[PDB]
Amino acid sequence: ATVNQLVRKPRARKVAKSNVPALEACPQKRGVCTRVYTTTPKKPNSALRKVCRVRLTNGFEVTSYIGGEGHNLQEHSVILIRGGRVKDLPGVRYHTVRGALDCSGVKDRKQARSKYGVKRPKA
Amino acid sequence: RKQVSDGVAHIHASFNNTIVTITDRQGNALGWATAGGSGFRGSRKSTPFAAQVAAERCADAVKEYGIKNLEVMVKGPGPGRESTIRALNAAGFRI
Amino acid sequence: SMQDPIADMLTRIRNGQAANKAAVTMPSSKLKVAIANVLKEEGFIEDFKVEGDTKPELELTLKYFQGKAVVESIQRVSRPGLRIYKRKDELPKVMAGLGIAVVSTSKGVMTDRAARQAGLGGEIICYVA
Amino acid sequence: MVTIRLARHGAKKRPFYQVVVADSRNARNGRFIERVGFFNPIASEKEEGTRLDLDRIAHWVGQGATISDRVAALIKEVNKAA
Amino acid sequence: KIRTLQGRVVSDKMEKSIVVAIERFVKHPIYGKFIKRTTKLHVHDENNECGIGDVVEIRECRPLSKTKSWTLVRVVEKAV
Amino acid sequence: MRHYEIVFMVHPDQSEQVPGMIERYTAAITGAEGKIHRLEDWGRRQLAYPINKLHKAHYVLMNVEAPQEVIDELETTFRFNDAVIRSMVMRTKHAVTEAS
Amino acid sequence: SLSTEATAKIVSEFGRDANDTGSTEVQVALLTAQINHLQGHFAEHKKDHHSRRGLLRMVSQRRKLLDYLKRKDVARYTRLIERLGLRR
Amino acid sequence: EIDYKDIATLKNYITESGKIVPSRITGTRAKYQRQLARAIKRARYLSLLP
Amino acid sequence: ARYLGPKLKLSRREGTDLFLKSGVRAIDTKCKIEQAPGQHGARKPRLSDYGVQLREKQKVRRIYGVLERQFRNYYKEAARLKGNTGENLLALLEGRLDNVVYRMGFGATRAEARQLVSHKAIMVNGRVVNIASYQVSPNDVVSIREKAKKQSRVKAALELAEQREKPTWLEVDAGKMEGTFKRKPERSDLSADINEHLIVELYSK
Amino acid sequence: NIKSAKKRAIQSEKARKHNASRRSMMRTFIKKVYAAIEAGDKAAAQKAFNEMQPIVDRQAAKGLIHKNKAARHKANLTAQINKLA
RNA sequence: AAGAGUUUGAUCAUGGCUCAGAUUGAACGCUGGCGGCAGGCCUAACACAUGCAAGUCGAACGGUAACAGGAAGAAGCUUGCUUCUUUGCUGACGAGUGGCGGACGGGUGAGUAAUGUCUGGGAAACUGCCUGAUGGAGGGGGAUAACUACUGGAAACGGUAGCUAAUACCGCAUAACGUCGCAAGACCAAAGAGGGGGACCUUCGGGCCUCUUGCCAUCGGAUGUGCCCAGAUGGGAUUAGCUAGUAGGUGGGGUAACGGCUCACCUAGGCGACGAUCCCUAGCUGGUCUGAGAGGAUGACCAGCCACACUGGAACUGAGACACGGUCCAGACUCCUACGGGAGGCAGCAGUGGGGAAUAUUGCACAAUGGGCGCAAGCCUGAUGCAGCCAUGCCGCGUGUAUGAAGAAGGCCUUCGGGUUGUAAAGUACUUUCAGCGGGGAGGAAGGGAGUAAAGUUAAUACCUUUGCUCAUUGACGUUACCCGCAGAAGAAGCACCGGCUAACUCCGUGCCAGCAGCCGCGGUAAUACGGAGGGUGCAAGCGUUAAUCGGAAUUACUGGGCGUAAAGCGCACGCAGGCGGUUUGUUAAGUCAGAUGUGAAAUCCCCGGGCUCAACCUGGGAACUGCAUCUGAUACUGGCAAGCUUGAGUCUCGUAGAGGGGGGUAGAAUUCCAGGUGUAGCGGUGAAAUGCGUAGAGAUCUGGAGGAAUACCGGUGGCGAAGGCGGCCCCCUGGACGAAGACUGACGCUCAGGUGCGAAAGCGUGGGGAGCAAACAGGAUUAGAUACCCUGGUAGUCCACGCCGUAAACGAUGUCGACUUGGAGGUUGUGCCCUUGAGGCGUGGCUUCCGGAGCUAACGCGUUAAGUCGACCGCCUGGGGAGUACGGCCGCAAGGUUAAAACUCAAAUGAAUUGACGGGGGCCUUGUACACCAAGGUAACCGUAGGGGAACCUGCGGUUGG
Repeated sequence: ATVNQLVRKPRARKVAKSNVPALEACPQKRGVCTRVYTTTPKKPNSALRKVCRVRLTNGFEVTSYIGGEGHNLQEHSVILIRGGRVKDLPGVRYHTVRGALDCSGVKDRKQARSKYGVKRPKA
Repeated sequence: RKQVSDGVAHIHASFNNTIVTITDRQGNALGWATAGGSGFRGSRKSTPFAAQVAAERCADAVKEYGIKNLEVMVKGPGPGRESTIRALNAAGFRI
Repeated sequence: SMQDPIADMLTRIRNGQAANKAAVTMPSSKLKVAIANVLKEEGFIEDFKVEGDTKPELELTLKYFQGKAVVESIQRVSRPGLRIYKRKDELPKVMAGLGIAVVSTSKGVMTDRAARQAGLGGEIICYVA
Repeated sequence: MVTIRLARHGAKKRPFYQVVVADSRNARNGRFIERVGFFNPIASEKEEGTRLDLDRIAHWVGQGATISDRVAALIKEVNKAA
Repeated sequence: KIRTLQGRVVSDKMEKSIVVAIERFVKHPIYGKFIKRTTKLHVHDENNECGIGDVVEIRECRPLSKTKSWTLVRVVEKAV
Repeated sequence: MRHYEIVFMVHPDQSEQVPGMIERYTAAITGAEGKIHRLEDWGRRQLAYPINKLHKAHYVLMNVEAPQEVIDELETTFRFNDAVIRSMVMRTKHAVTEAS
Repeated sequence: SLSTEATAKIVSEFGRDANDTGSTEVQVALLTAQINHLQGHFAEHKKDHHSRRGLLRMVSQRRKLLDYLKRKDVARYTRLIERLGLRR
Repeated sequence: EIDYKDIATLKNYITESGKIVPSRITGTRAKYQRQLARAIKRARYLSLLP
Repeated sequence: ARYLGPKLKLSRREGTDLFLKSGVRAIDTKCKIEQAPGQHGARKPRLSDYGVQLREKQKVRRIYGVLERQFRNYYKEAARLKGNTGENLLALLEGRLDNVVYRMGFGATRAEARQLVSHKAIMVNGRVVNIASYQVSPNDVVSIREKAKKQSRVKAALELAEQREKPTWLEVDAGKMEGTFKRKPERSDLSADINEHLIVELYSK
Repeated sequence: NIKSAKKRAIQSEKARKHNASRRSMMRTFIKKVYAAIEAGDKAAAQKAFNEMQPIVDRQAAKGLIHKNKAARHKANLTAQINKLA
C-alpha cells in the first residue's frame, strides 16, 4: 500500500461474482423444461418441493423452482424463468414465471394473485 | 579356584537381567550367575527382587572359592541397585 | 530525521508533549526555524532558541494549557513521497480554521490565513491543531 | 457556403428558432459557426419574439454569407420596428 | 523561438540527427505523486554538433522525415 | 612473530634423548628466525590416565616466539617423532615471557 | 588481516597527506588490497562460505567509493582507477 | 591472570575424574569461567588430569 | 388520482381531526372517533419512531388531499428552496389553489374546493384556472366565475367560513365573491400542530 | 440504380478516355525531355523542354493536372538542364 | 458522509453473504380513464419481398414524343359551328447532349487501443458554390449523341451506315498581377444566354443601344478539407524482445502539400521494463447514472468527430470520393434465362422473416424550417414537420360534492350484550372537469402572385432592380388549441402487503403436509408467517416481480485499509535500475506559486427570469466548464548546477569477548568384532511368549588391534552467526561484532522490482565408507483380523569428497533503516571516574532476559529489543472450498520445485476470550483442546522430505508451541 507501490500496479476492483450467471443481464429467459421432478429441501425443513430442469435459449441447462400451490408442467413445455433462489439443496437459483408461456397461474388463488399468473375473478 | 579372598564382582546391572561375573584382581572370572533363566523369566523382571536373587546366586556361585571380599564394579544402571548390592555384600563380602 | 527532518520536529513535539517534556530539542535548520517562528508567533508553542554554530540545536519550549498540550494534533502532510502543493483558492482550512496549516509560499514559510490574505498558495508543511 | 439560416428547436407544435451562422451543408440544427439571435414564432405580446444582434450579421454578410429568406424577412421586420 | 523544449541528447548515431530525451516532472493524476516522465524525440541537426549528454534547445518544425519533426536550436551545455 | 608456548611431555622411555631432541629444536627455531624468551622443565611427572601405556612423562615446555609458519614443521616433526606423543603450542594474544 | 604497516604505507602513497586515513582514495586503496588478498587466499578454501560475506562487503564498498569519486570529481576517479588499476 | 600451567589452583575447580564443577556454586565472573574450562580441558589433553 | 373513500375513517387513523368532513354536525357527533377505523382499533397504538413520522406525514397528505408523488415533489422543492425545508414545504402546501379556495371560504371542504376548481368555476387573475395544484402567488386575485357565483353550495360554503377563523395572509371578499392572496403564509399563522420536521426527517435519509 | 447515376457512369467513362489521351500525350513530351537529359545533350534537352512546356502548362490550365504539378515538372526539368549545362 | 439482518452459550472481533435507496432504452404478472411531453431492436454489421428515400435546369443545346394553343390549309358550311392536314409557330416538354447536384442530408457501430478521439499547438497545402479587387472576354474548327436506315441478343445490352447542335470539345490569337527562370526570356484562358428598344442600319435574320446574368485569369476573404506535433485516452508480462523502406542520409521521382510517400545508393540504426512487440476487449467526446465527495459504471436519445456501406481488392470522375441508393474484378449468396448469357445488395424510411425476455405504421405533407437544382415560378426531398402504435418514462387531471344513522340489510368477529365494516351506502340536494354530442374558433404564414413611383438605371419612355401601396391567395397537422352549449353522477380503481425489521390482524382451513421465504425463519392441531375470509396498511392508473448499475461497502482503503494470533512480512542476505535524501551559501527557474491573455462548441447541469391554464416541457441571461496553453513575475520549498560544513556514512589507530566460518591432523569417553584365557547355562525380550543367540565356551573380566558416531562435565535465562545454524584440543586462514578515543574524508546514505549468492533435514546423483543405527525390507505374536503395538535381524540413507536439490511450524507465525517517547528488575559483556588492593563506589557503551506505565489492542498481549509515535522503501492480503491444484512458462538427474489460474461450489469460513462440564498431573482452592449451553483418554498437534501401503495410516532424518 505504499504510494510508489500503488503507482507501479494500482488498486484493482474485484469482480461481482456469479449470482444468476445463466441469465446474461436479462430479466427473464425462455426455457424448454427437460425434466420435472420433486426434490427435497435441506435439513430443518420438510415437504418435498416441486422443481423443474430447464434448457435456456442461450445454451444453459439450469434448475428452476416451479412455485405456487399448483402445477401443471410437463416434460418439454416452454416456460419463462426469472431470478430468485430457494433455500433448497444447492442450485435452485431461478424461479419459473407463473402463468406466462406454458405455465398457468395457480388454481383458485385470490391473494398475491399477480405473483402467480392468475387473473382477477370477475366478481 | 585361587582362595585369595579378594577380587571384584563386576555387576553387569542391565535393565532386564544382570549377569554379574566374579573376577579376581588379575582379571579372570571365577564364577558367573544371572537373574533371568536361573529360575524366572518374563517382563515382570527388572525388579529389586530379581537383582537381589541374582546377587545371592552370584555369591553362592563363588562361596566355594574361598572368596569373602569382592569389590563392586557395576557396569550400567540396573533395577534394584541397592537390593543387589545389599544381597551380594550380606553374603560376607567386602566392597 | 534520516530522510524527513521536518516530521522529525513534529514527532518530537508530539512525543515530548504526550510525555510531558518541558522542552523538546533537535538540530536546527532554517526551515525548522521558520515553522517554530510561525507556531510561537501565533502561539501554539511558547518560545525557541538556537545555540552553537557547527551543530546548532533548537531548544523549543512546549506549551501546556492546564496540563494538556496546546498542540492537540500536529501532522506532516507534504512528506517526501507526496509533495502536496495547493493553490491559494484551494488552501486547506484546518478544523474549522481553529488549527493552522503552515504553508510554504513563495514569500516564505507562513500560515494559512497569512497566505489567503497575501493571496498565494504553496506547499503545506504541516497541519497544526 | 456560409449562410444565416434558422435551426428549429423548441418543443412540438411550439417552435423556437435559433438564428445561426453555419455552413450551408450541415444539418439544419447540426454543426454551426455561431449563434446570432433567436426567433419565437408563437411568442406572447409582452414576450420578446425576435432578437437578432445585427452587428454580427453584418459582419458575416460582409464576408460573403447568404441569408435564408426567413432570416432576411425577419431582419427587415426588426429594421422596420427600429 | 516558439516554444523550444530543452533536453538531453541520448544518441547521435544517425546521420544529421539525434534522439533527445525531454524530462518532465508531472504529478500522478490519481495518487498525487510527482513522477518523472520522459519524451524521447528525434531531432535534426545538419552539422552533427551534438554528443551523448549535451543539453540542447529544440524547436518544432515541418516533418524532416518519418519520426522527425523537431530541430536543434542551441547546444546549451556541451557535456563531456 | 609472537609468543608461543611449546608444551610437550617427554616419556621416560623417550627420556633417553632429552637434550638431543630439545637442543635440536632450539637450534631449528633459532635458524628459523625465532628467539627463545623462556625455558623451564617440570621434571618427570605422573599421568592420571595411563595414555600410551605409561605413567611418567618429563614435561618440558619451551615457549618460543614464532611466526605463522615456522611452527608448522615443528609440529609436523612432533607428530613424526615418538619422543612426544602429543605436543601442544599456544598463541599469546599478549606479551608474556616469564615462566611459572 | 592486512598488516597495519601496509595500511599506513598505502595512506602515504595513496593519501593526499598524512593521517588522512579517511580520504576516499585511501579507503578504496586499502579495500582493494584487502580484496586482492582475499582472492589470493580463495583458491585454498573455496569450501568456506561465512568468510565470503565480508569479501562481498569489501567489493561492494569499494565500488561505492569509486562511484562517489566518479560522481564528485571525474579526474580523481579516472586517475585512481589506473594508478590503482581498478575498474578493469 | 588465570591460565593453564597453574596446576595448584585447578584441583579446587575439578573432581577426581576430571569433571568440570559448574559455576553455579563458585562464582567465576563468567569470563574467568571460559578460561577455566579452556585450561582444564587443555590439562586433560596435557594428561595431567583425566 | 384523488382519494375517493370514507372521509371520517381516514381521520380516525390520524388521531386528530382533519377538516375533510366539514360543516355543522361537529364530528364525534357526526361519527364515532378516538378509535382506529378497524375491527381491531382498540389495540394499543404504541408505534415506533417510523410509525409516528409516517402518521404525521400521512396526516399532512390527508389534510390537503395530496398524493405521494406530488408530496415528495413538494419536498424536493422545499429542500431546494431556501429556508428550512419544513416551512418551505408547508408553505408550498398552503399556496396550492385548492387549499386557498377552501380558505377564502367559498368551498366548504377542501374537496368541495377541489370540485369547484376543477369544474371551471374559479378565475385566477381574471382568467380561468382549473388545476388543483396551481401554486397561487402573492397578490393574485382569486375569484368565482360569475356564471358560477349563484351556486347554492358556494353561497353556503361562505356562511360556514367565519366559524373557521379568518386566515390572515389573504383577504377574501364575500359579497362579491373574490379574494387576494396577499402573501405567502408563515409557520405561525398556519394554525395547526403540524410537526413538519417529522416529515423532513422521513425524507432525510 | 438511379437515372443520374447511369448518366454519371456514361459521362465518367467519356471523360476518362479524354483524360487518358491527354495525359499520355503529356507524359510523352515529359519523357522526351527526360530522355534528352540522360543523353547528356544540352541543346536537345532545352528544345524538348520548350516543346513540353506549353503542353503541360495548358493541361494544368484546363484542369487535367494541377498548376502546382506543371510548376514541378518545369522546375525539375529546368534543374536537370542547368546542372547538365 | 458513512442502515438492517447474517458465523457464538454468550461476547468482542475479522469477514463474506442477503434485503433496505436511487436508477433504466428495461422485461414479465395482475390491472388499466384522459391529456401533455419525450422515448421506442440494447439481441442477428442476420437474410431481406414490395413501395418510397436524388434530382433539377428549355433563360446552355439540337429538338418536339406528348399535351395545349395557335396559324393557316382542306373540308364538312352552323358564317364560319367543328373535322382532317400542315406548321415547334407558341406555351411547354418525353427521350438525348450539356451544367450543377448526386462527396450533403439519412443509417449503422462491424472494424479501430491509437496519426481514432479529446486538449493544446504547428506548417509544407488545396479549397466547387459564396465574397472583395483587377483585368479580360478576339477569331475559327472538328466532332458527336439524339435522329435516320439497317441490324444482332431470350433479356441485359448492342453493331454497322448516314446526320447534326451547343455554355460539349479542340486549335489559333491574346497574356500579367500568373507559372518556370538568377535574370533575359519562355509559356499559359475564356461562353454565351436572356429581357427590353429609341434612333439608325439591316443582306429584314439580325445588326445596333441598354440592362441582367453567366464565362476566363490573377490576388485576397470566408468556409471546408488535408497534413504534422505533444500530452491524455482499456486489459494481459501464464506476451520480453521487436524492427531491414526497418532508422537516418544523399539524390531521382511522386503529392495540392511535408514526409520512406517511393526508388537508387549510403549509413546502421530505431523502438523497448516510463512496457516495445504480441494477444484480448473496445467506436471517442460533450455528457448520463450514481455518489457527501473522491470515484465507479456508462456513451441509448441529442450534438461534435471517426469508421463502415454484402466480403475482399482497385481505381475512375470530380473542388471534393477511393463514393450507402456510382464503376470495375474477385468471391459468397439470392434471383432471371432461350441455359448462351444477365441481375442485385434496407448499417435510408416503412415493412418482412429470423433471433430474442423485449422494442412501433408497408401513414400524411412538403404548410413550416433546412437542402438540391432553377432568373423565377417551381420541382425534388422517408431530411424534416406531423399523425399512428406502445402506462416505456416524466408530468398534469379525472373517476364526483355536501348532507345524512333508523349507526340499515348484510358481511366478518362475537367474551352473545353486541361490535365492526361505517357517513360508508341508500335517500337527499348540488356540480359537470375530462370522456360523449353540437356550435364556434386561434396560432403556427413568412411568403409568393397580380397591380401601383423613384430620370434607380439608361434607346431618358421601355426592360430589370428597389422600396411605393392595393387586390387575391398558400396549413399536412386539422372535425387544432381553446371557447360555447347539451344530457346525465352519469362513462372511469386497481395492485401489493398486514410475526419483527416494517406502516397494518382477527377467524376459519391446513396440518413439518400443502406450502411460504429479503433476513430471522414459519407449518407435525391452529398458525396474526401457509391458503381463504373479514378488517386494515401502502401506493394508486398503476402496483408487483425479475435483471442491471452505483451506493450502503471506508468490502481495492489517493481521500480512506491492513500483514504476531483472523488472508497477508519473501527462509536469509548482497545489490542493479527505481523511490527517497543531513546542513550552509551562490545560481537556475524545472516542479510549485501568482498575474495576464487565449482557449475549454452548443446542448446538458446550476442560478435568476419568461412562455405553455399548471407541471412536465420549452426558453432568455448568467454562472459553471475546476482543464489546457502561453506569457510576465516570485524563490519559501523540491529539482538542477556551483561551492562548501560534519553531526549521516565511512577509513585509521588501539584494545575486548565469543559452540562465527574453512583447513588439517588431534586423544580419550563409549563402540562392536577379533585376538585368548578366565565359564558353563544360560544371552534374549514383550499384553504374553516368541523370534532369534549359546553349552560347538555363550554373558562379563583384563589384554591389545580396528572404526566411527559424539566430544559427556563445561553448558547457561551463556555466546556467535544474516538466516539455516554453530559445542575436543592445537595451530594456520578468515570474517563479523563491540569499547576507547583520535586523526581524516566530507552526504560518499537508506531501501530495492528484476538479479545474484547462501539456505534445516529428508532426498537425488556421483564414488567411497560402514563399530552401532535404521526407513524400506526380511522371523515370532498381535488383533475384531495384523501389514496393531511389539521383540529379532537388516539395506539404502545416516558418515566422508563432489554435485543437484531450494524445502520446513525455514517462527519473534513480528521486512529493512532512522528518530522520538514513564519505569523496574535481571543477566551479558566492554570502558571511564574516584576506593589507584581485586572486586569496590559512581558511571558510561553495546547485547540480552522478565515485569510494567502511558500509549496501542478485537482481546490476548507489546510496552525505549514496541505490537507506541513518526519518516523512507520493499514484499504481501482481499469470504470459504476449489487450490498452492490445473494449464502455460521456467528451473531439476529425475524426484520434484517455482509462477499460478479457471470452471464449479457453500453462506459462511475464522481469531481471541469467557461461564462451567470429563478434568484418571495437587494440596475450599489447579487446569486444558474439544465441549456444553472430549491437549493427563490402546498410545501431542503439525510442517518438510523419503519409504511401505487400496487408502489414510505407520515408519525413518529435521524442526515448531499453534499441548
